Amino acid sequence: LDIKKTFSNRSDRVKGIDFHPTEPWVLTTLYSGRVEIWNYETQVEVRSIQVTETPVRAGKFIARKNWIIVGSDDFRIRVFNYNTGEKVVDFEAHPDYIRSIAVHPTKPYVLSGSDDLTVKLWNWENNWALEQTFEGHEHFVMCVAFNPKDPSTFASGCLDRTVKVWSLGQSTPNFTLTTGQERGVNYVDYYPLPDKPYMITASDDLTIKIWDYQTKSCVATLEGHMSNVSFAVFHPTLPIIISGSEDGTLKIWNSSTYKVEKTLNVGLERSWCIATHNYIASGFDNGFTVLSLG
Amino acid sequence: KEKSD
Repeated sequence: LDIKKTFSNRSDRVKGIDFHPTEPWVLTTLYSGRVEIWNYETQVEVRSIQVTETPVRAGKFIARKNWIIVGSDDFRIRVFNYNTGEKVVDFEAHPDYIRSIAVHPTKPYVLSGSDDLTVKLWNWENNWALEQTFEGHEHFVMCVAFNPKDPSTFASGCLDRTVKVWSLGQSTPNFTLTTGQERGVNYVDYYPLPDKPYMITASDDLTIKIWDYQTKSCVATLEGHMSNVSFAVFHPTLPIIISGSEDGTLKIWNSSTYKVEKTLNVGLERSWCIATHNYIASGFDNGFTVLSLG
Repeated sequence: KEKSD
């Protein structure tokens, strides 16, 4: 763990962030309605768009289509071609805020999680048709993520203090995880490797929890953040967990011992979002930062 | 609302 500072820049509050898989680019989506795509090696903006006047809380690359997809508090999903800058689709996806967007790794599917208490599946090869609504949660759906080892299933994290895991094509959850994080679930992520059936959740109750999704048990609890924990993720290649919080810090936890290894206060106020490519990137109140670990 | 920031 030699943490090197690749590229930071100040901006309005960064609510979403994503790495491009083949280009050295980071996408940020801002509370001001702007999105930015930065080449973090050369430190030049590849493209910027004033998408709306409302916060844009969710954004992802869809690399195989040369798109970004974003979702904003104006209720709308929009898709832009990052090479030409042109908007390719623009539709009202939910009658409320869009918190989270996930892209299926091999099929033309996108999920959106909303304050309307639902997750919705859209198919871009079927004219962006609504293919299914997953109803069940009792509060805002804050995060949605496919299972990378089985993307026919996905998890939703919700302020109703639960995580629900669903199968595409089925109306009810495969199971519902009672987190015990009584201030709600802000984020949910899968561990990517096949040796552990692990998921991780972050909460305003200052805890981070690891879950065995076969037995539905809590494997460990990571404590130490001083304020709401906005996200927690497994690193794809390093045996570490990365979290960020409104206490202004990133924390890197040992993924074997579940103990904190490093606490980074990057000086940009509250942390809100995370991406991993050993690059990681995080979005904050006052900008973003791209960090190399090895 | 709840999580507006």
